[PDB]
Amino acid sequence: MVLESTMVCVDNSEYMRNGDFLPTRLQAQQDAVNIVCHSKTRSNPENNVGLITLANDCEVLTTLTPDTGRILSKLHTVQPKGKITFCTGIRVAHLALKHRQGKNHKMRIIAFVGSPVEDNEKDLVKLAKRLKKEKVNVDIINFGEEEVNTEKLTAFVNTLNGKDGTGSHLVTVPPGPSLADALIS
Amino acid sequence: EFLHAQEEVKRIQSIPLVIGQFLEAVDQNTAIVGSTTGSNYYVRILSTIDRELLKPNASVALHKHSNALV
Amino acid sequence: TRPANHRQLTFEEIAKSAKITVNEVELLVMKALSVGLVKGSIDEVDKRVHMTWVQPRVLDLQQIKGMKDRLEFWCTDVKSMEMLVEHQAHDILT
Amino acid sequence: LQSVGQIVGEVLKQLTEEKFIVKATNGPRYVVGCRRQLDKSKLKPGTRV
Amino acid sequence: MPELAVQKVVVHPLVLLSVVDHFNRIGKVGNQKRVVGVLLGSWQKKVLDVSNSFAVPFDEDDKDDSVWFLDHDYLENMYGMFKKVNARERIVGWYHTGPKLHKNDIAINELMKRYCPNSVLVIIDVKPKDLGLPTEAYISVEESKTFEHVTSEIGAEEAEEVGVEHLLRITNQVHGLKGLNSKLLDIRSYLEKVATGKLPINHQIIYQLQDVFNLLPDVSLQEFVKAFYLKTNDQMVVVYLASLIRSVVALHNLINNKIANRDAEKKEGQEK
Amino acid sequence: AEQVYISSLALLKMLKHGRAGVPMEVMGLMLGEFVDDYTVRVIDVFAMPQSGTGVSVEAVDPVFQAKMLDMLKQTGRPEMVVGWYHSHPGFGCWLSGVDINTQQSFEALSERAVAVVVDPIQSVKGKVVIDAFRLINANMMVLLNKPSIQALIHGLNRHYYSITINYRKNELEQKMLLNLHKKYSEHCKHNESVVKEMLELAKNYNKAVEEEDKMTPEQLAIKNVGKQDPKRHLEEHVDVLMTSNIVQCLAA
Amino acid sequence: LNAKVRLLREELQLLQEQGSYVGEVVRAMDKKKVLVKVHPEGKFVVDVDKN
Repeated sequence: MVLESTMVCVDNSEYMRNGDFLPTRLQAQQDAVNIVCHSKTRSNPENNVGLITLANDCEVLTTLTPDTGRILSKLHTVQPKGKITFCTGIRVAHLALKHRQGKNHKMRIIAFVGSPVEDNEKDLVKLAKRLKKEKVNVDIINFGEEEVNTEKLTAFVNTLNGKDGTGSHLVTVPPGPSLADALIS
Repeated sequence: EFLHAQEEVKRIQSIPLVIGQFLEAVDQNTAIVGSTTGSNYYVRILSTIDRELLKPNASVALHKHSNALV
Repeated sequence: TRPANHRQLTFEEIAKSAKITVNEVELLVMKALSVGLVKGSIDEVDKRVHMTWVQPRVLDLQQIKGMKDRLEFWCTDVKSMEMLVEHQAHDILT
Repeated sequence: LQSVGQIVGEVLKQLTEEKFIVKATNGPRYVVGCRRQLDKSKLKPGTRV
Repeated sequence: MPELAVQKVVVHPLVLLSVVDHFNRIGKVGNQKRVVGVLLGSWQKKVLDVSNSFAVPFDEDDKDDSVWFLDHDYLENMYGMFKKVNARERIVGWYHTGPKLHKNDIAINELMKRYCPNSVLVIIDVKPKDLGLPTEAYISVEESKTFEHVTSEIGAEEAEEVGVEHLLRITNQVHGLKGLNSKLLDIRSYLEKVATGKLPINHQIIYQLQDVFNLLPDVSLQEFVKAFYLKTNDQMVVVYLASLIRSVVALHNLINNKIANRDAEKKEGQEK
Repeated sequence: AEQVYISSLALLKMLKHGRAGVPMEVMGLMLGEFVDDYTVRVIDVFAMPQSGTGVSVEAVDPVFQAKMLDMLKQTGRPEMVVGWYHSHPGFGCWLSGVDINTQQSFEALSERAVAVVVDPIQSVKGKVVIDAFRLINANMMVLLNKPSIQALIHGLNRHYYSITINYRKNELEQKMLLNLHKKYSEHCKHNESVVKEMLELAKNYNKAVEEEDKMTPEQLAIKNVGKQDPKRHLEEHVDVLMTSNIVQCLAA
Repeated sequence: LNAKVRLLREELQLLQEQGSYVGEVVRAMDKKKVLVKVHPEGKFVVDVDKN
């Protein structure tokens, strides 16, 4: 919609190859990224996306570019492995947003969390307030941690909230089969 | 300062260079050379090189425009 | 406990310690030397073995303490040589 | 038509890696240079240039 | 003779200056970041000749050594333009400022490795660590992180050397003492560390010292030397004898000059 | 007039690239800054695509320059183009009718741009051969008879006017240079050097004695007659030999 | 010592020159002209110098 550079966090981990999603969690993610990139790009050609991984070991797959093809290629080669690396993922994306390869835009992170994240809440809230100063927004689309694990993440959105521009959004869907029609909200 | 001046002179002429063959030394810093173009000149030569260890059969590099034995 | 001042030592002291005879040590050093546990030469003019060190000696701690003072003496000696050079002219090879 | 003309020469000998003997036909014998884009493998003793 | 090695690095003077310029111009300095770049050049049989370089941006975290940001794509595209300009420009390695190493040094390395197994890492500090050559080169592959005391010398192209000039025993001895002092500092340091239960427990470090002492120096001291010395004076005695003769020979040629000058002057009327 | 200031680093950058270019024309863009029209600073330069046909007015590539500027901007060193360089290697420092045309295109874009020319083949003298050019553009080209001159400068434009070439030094780059020689490795290199000579001395001695024996009968024979260029050479030769022996002596 | 240095800087300046042809004088004439046959070239009448 708006003029914004989004760093896309893909969650590649061992819950993401499991068939509690039809057919494969990576495939369900894959459709969702695709819908979001085309909607945003269609609004303006100025928009940019970078990709980073929230799991295994944090890596920036791509910096700012406005092209769907890279985005798609990465997901096809993967057999997802890893464990959750959430705190650092926020931190490497955050640093990347500061300086660009694209255009002077607003900072958004769109993230899929298909795995059971457990954080040290106290440090996390400190990092939440540091983001708020730079006025950085994060959107988590979460499944695979409602009915198998806690919703610490509600607190994460809440803490950052103090205004709408940091009030962010938690989009919660059950761990059972869901196909992105509601995962694109 | 003396040294500095000595650096400049070796530079002044550099490649490409034309060939001539030494006819004779007329006197101090003057020579008759015959160029291999086949035009003979009476020429200047710079003091930095021996003037009687030069053979009368020695081919020599002279500048083209100034015609002095480099 | 200082630098080496020699490494010639005769059979007699070793043979006593080892509790094998004078004849045996000659054959033995020769066995040792094949392996290169011993680095050394055998002098048959006073029946002494000149050794050459190569021993590890793992964990020194006390020797290290001494080592710090000896090195220190060394820094000063070169320094004196330097002063004299400074005083007179400029080393130009040309 | 802008492009430069090509003079024919033979190498007498190689003096330095920068100096060559050529006996050209714009003028007489000359000592000449050579491009630093050109191979060493092409330096071969007595060739047409 | 000059020191040579199996692999060797030659780094051009142009390259070095470029880093000096990069540090002041990027203007990011005053945050005390690593100034890092990629080095380019010419390599052959076993010689790295660092023909070129280009700076790379980087932003690292100033409270995390795990969080740092670098872009691959920047390297491909720029490399591509360089190939287009000059094709004699291969990827040799990279540079970091130093003067200390990081854990993260390992992290920049993994990437350069891929492009060529040999990636030189040059530690370059303008700010003078050393009063000889202030640039030192290491070549590193992980086991852990290795180093190599590979020579660094300044070779040049014809143009580069003239430009340098446009801009413009005793040396041995100052350096020699310097080296002694650096080791000296390390022993004091070691003693302190051992006293206060700090990681050093390296076997190698004690091992090197012991052998070294056995030998002794011979530009000072006599203790181990004295037996060798007996031969030594006799050889020196002969060199000197030769020297004597030649001084007379020189003196003689000077006489010939004087007599000629005298004659010439005397007959003229005398004028110098 | 005008003064263009070329960076310390800059000259070396220019020379390398042109030398590779030999003997074909190379051009690039110059970056730096303008203050008034009195001073021109050249911080940096970049090359554009190569040509064996020669530079042309349409030989500019828009993508290349645009793209590079972004990448330089990212590194934290943006600037505008102050003008352009073109090479003449021994084709005379004086600009061709073709280059003026080229030069006019840029100046249509600018309000004033500098042409820097290097002759790289005449740069192997061992000191600089660089020229800086502009067009005849009055203002202070007007600064035999007195009404004749002002009108002549006015009437006719686009004649060759070389201008002053300069630089400004920078202390950090100056110091770096001094280090690159030394009468890390150097520490070892010095010590080594002292050692190596002593071993060889046995051989050196023999050669050193040989020269002296040949030289002596000659000076006697020459004594009789006038002088010639070998007598002197022979005398000079011996002087140097001796100096070399001292250094061998010095090492212990 | 200074005189010699001045001799050196001078020398660089002069050196850009253009040479002289060798000829042989066939015979002198009283017009204060000489007929010369130049060796690869032709013969000319030329006007003597001052000295």
